[PDB]
Amino acid sequence: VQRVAGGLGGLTLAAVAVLILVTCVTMRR
Amino acid sequence: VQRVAGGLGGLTLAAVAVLILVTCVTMRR
Amino acid sequence: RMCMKIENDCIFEVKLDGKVTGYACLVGDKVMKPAHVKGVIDNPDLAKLTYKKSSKYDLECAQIPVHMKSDASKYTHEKPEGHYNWHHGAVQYSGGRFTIPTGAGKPGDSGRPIFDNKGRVVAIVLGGANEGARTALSVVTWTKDMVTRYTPEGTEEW
Amino acid sequence: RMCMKIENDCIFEVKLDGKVTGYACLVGDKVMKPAHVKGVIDNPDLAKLTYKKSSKYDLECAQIPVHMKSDASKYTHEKPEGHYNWHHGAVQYSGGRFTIPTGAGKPGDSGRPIFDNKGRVVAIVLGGANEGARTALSVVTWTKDMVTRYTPEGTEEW
Amino acid sequence: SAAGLAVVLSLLASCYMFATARRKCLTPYALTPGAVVPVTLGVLCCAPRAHA
Amino acid sequence: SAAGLAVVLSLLASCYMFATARRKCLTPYALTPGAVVPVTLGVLCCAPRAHA
Repeated sequence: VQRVAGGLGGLTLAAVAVLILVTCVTMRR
Repeated sequence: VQRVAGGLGGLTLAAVAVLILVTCVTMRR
Repeated sequence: RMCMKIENDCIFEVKLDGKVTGYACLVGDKVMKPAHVKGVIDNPDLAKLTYKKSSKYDLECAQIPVHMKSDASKYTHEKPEGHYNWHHGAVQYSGGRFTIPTGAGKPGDSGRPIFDNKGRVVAIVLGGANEGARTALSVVTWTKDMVTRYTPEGTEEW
Repeated sequence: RMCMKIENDCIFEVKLDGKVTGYACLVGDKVMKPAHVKGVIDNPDLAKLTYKKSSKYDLECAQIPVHMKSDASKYTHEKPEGHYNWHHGAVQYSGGRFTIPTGAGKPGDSGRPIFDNKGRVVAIVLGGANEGARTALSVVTWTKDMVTRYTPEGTEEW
Repeated sequence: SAAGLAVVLSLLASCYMFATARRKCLTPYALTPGAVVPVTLGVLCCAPRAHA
Repeated sequence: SAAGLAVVLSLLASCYMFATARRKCLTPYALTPGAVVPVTLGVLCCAPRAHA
């Protein structure tokens, strides 16, 4: 259960880790 | 038998590993 | 300098109920129209067209049909510090900020392109802000394959 | 500008049953002929020749014989934005896209080269697409030792 | 079944945040009459396969 | 004998996929009136030994 809720629990924080970085860049330009 | 079917079994996936990369490049240009 | 006459081949009126608000221009191979200006553009085969796009730049860009590829203008991407022109007079480009005389623009004259000398379209007028004797433009130019809209302090949309 | 007369020394008609479809040109040291245009070229010692080549570029390139090395034209590889010419008029090169007046090309005029000023061959006409008042060409140019064919949207082969 | 439903409301959210970041990073390249910068062709699956 | 035949129908396939990748990578260099880029002379066994 920790393996299931640690995979897509760790997928989701990587999907935010892109969108925080992309809106940090292409708001600036 | 695994040594025979692992040599040319491993030759064949390297021959595809070139042709996937070459058609990725010289379709683009 | 007589070649401001060719804007009528690459412009269309867009009306909301029967009154003209703006203009959907036809630069290059893509219908550009400012995203604020509403209504239906006065052309049937350019009406049925799914082209609702982004709003951070305030544009709404399309793909022109194949039988109207030859009614388009000519786009360019370089601009030096000089003397440019559009329909209501003559402008200049100093320091990345187009300026017009005060009062040459009216609320309802958006979508007007700006030509350089050769009838090459440079940008799209969509705003304006009264500095006083002069007024600067809010404008959507493209440096090279990347549109970047410019907005001075305290504008309003025409 | 009178030197469009020398294309007859470096051109041949290719017929399929008795009617002319295209032309097999003779640029540099290699017979070039567009891969779509069929038949047998009207020259015996240039007929018996194994030269079937690629079709992604739509060419069919050969090696010219030794007693016809001196009937060839002159190739080049640079082109500025200017005023070029071929048999049916005069063209211009703007932004990587050759354009002709509408109707100067007919379905059956492929293999026609394009000279620059000095009678130097630049590319090979093989297509066309009606934009309207003007029409652009599909064309096989070479930048430097690498042929790259260009194709606008919605062409057809002449 | 709630855990069988908290997956689909947490596997669509991480797929929604890739489609948004795919959209915002290449939306000006579709507005201009221009190219796609083929490095971003490799990384991002762009709709200009080479067209428009 | 079937294993003695599944070799030859799996050693020709990996040799067929080198002749195709040899062909597609240097087919424009034979069409133009141009050179061979001698790095690819070293890696790929090119038919222009130096000619054409």
